[PDB]
Amino acid sequence: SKPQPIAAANWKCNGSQQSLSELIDLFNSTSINHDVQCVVAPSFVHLAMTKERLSHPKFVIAAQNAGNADGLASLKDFGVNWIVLGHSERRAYYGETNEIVADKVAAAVASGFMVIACIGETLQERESGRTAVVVLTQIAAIAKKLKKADWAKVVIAYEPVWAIGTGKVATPQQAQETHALIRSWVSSKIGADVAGELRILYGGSVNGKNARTLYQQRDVNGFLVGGASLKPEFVDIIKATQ
Amino acid sequence: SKPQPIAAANWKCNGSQQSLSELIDLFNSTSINHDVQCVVAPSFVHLAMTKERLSHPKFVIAAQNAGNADGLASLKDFGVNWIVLGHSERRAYYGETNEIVADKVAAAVASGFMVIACIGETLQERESGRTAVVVLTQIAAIAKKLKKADWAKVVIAYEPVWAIGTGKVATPQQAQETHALIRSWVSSKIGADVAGELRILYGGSVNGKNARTLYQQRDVNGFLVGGASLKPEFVDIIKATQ
Repeated sequence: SKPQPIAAANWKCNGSQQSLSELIDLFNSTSINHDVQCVVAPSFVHLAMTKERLSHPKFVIAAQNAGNADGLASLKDFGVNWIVLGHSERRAYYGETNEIVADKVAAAVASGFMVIACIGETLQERESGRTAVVVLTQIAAIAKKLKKADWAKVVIAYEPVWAIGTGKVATPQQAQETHALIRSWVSSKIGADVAGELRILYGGSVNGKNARTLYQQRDVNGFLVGGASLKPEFVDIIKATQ
Repeated sequence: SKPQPIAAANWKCNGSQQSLSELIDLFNSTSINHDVQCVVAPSFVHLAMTKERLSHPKFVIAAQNAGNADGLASLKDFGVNWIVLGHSERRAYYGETNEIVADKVAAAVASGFMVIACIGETLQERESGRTAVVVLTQIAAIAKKLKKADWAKVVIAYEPVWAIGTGKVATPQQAQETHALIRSWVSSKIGADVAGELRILYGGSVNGKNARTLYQQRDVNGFLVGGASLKPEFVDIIKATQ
């Protein structure tokens, strides 16, 4: 039995609102049957436009990387209930510590948010066989700052850095493994009820072609999609969560 | 008479040790005629590697988005003396306020760093005529937190968001128009001495072919290069700063 899957979109383009607007209408006209929570995280400056225009009942809006208490509070007052934290990338590029993202997860949860925490290893780490370590260490740090009930507001996205906008995607087995690994750790550290209920999304070069197969994996509960979420094929990715 | 130009390189590719290593060898062996300060901002994860292989006397290492008192101290002990603050992108994508980037610039400068502060408007702001008000508001906010002597540690990069990784470079006159506003503002509010010494760099889809004509503009002092800094043409960009 799987928990509700999630199909999350990461928006970034910097040359219109024309395309976003048309995608939003495409999403607003799409028919979705199965139980799935879709999420669209546009740029901060497109948040207002997106909120008003996006009307599909199975889509919600998420903010990204609100590095501040006042940032969290104003987003929540504005009607935003989701936030995505791009830790894998920020750890690799700027040296953001696991403790700092753990603190931000705890802060976001306490502020009323549903938090999608992006954890993952570098190419060099995956190279030397450290996916296991690196990934569980980030999850361990997060657990240290979360109460058991906090996990109902948390979603884990396994987004390995080497998969992010490179065209390289983890295989349905190579993702199931690190996912199964996360769930078992959570099970034995926090509880079986929390571990089973926990959505563990896969992110990194996902597209309409691979979505179907990755989702068939027992411990994959949806996707975090960047480049492919700016295209009509996202509709396919959603459909693939059944 | 233009102050010393800067050619700044921002690295972010993942599967890169060999590729980066090749570039460094390439840079190390390059002969650079004129007076130019070259800067390389690798991802945190390749800091030590770059610091061990780069040796050209006209090159320094920079950290990107160092956001922590504890993290500057680390950087400072590791021998890194330059930092680049990607504010234009964080403002657009995450809502980062002008006040927060001003606090960071002041923090970095108080700690002995040279700071490249990246300011710029969004596509929407550019299409609606708001570039001037938006850019000038960003520089004024940063100024408020600086003493006159601190400007020696400051470098401004005009980095319009709609030009970052989109291929849409600003025209020579577009960049000169905004650089001129910036410099006019500083000369009037701070001093003509400070304004004439200030390096105002342009960033956004800079490459080997468009660099030359950009640097010919009176108030352009150099470049911030993303995707073209990973390629051999970065050499061309450097040569164009004369």
